[PDB]
Amino acid sequence: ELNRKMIYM
Amino acid sequence: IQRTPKIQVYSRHPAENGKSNFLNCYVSGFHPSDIEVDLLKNGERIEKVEHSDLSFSKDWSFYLLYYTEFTPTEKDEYACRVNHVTLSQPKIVKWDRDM
Amino acid sequence: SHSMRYFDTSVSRPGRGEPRFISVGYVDDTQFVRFDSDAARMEPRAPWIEQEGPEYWDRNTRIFKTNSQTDRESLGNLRGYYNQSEAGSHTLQSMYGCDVGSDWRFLRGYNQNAYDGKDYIALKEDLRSWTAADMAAQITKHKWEAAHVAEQDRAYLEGTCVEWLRRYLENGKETLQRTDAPKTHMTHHAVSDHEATLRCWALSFYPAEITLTWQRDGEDQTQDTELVETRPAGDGTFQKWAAVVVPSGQEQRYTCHVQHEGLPKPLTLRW
Repeated sequence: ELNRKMIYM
Repeated sequence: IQRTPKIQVYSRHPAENGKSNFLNCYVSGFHPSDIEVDLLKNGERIEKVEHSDLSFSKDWSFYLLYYTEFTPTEKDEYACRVNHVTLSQPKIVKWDRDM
Repeated sequence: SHSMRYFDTSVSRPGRGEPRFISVGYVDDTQFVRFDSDAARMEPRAPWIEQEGPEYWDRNTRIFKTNSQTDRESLGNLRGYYNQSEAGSHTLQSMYGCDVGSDWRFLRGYNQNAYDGKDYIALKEDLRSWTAADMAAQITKHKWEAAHVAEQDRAYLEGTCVEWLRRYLENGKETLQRTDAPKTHMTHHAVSDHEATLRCWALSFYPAEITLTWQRDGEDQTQDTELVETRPAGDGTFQKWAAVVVPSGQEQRYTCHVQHEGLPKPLTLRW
C-alpha cells in the first residue's frame, strides 16, 4: 500500500 | 553520477539441448536508467523479447532482466547487446553455458 | 523478518515528453505491484494482490498519480536549487518501506531520496529527523522540518506499512512464506598446466540472500576469489556463483560452503 507524498522538495 | 552497466547472460534452467529454456540478459548497476538492450541469435535480434519493471539497488543503480523462450542447440550462438550513455559503442556479451 | 519496499523513479524527459514515473512494490524479494505513467491503472505482479478489490486498485492509482505530481514539482524545485537548465534530463529516486521482526512487529522503517545517483536526503533511523547531503538538500530539510513531514512518514511506516505487510504475508502466504533451498554443483576450468578455476554454483533459491565461501584445507579463503552478483532466474528464484583460482592437482583440497535460510546446516561441496 503506497504512502502519499504531500510535500515538494 | 554515471555508472556503466554490468551484464550477465545465462539460462533460466541448466541448458540441455532440445528442451525449451529461457535466455536471460540481466543488466545491473547502471545509471541513468535509459538503456537499450537486444538479444541476438547468431547476430540477429530476437523479436519476442520481454523485460521486467525498472527497479534499483542499495546504491541507487538500476537493473533490468530481459528474457525470451528458446531451445538450446549446440550450433547456435546467443549473445546480448547493451547500449548506454556510458558506452562509446554497444557492448556484446556472448552466452556461455559455463560462464 | 519480512520487509515491504517501494522503489520509485522519476525521470524528467525534457522538451518532448512529460516526465516518466515508475513505482515498484516488493514484499521481501517478490515483486507484487507496478505503477507506470507511460503504461497503456495498476498492473498486479502477484496473484494475491489481485485478490484485493477494485477499490484498492483505484485508491493506490490515485496515490501514485498524486505522488507523480509531487515528484514533478520536486524535480522542478531541484532543477532550481542547483541552477540547472530545463533542457536537461534528471532522475529522482525514492525508496521507502518497513521491516518486521520474528513477531511480525515493527522493527525498522526507512525513507530515502536520491538525485542523479547521489544521496540527496534520507530519514534518520529514528524516523524523527533528516540527513541532507549538500546545501540544496539542506533547503529541503529546512522546508520539511518546518512542515513536520517526518511525523507523517513515521506514522505510515510504523502503522499502514506494517499492517499491509502483515495482510500480504497472510494472503500470499504460499508465495511469500516459503523457502527454496539452493541446488548446488561445481564446475572446473583449466587456466594453464598448473592453475585452474573452480566455480561453485547455487541455483533456484529463495529468498535471494545467500553466503558462498571457499575453504582451503578447511581455512577461509578470500584471496583469489570472485563472487558475482545474485541474479534472477525469471521464475521467482535466484542464482549465484563464486569462483576460486587453485593450483592444478590441488582441486580436491578446496571446498565450497553454502549458507541459506532454507538450510538448517550449511552445504559443503567437494571436487
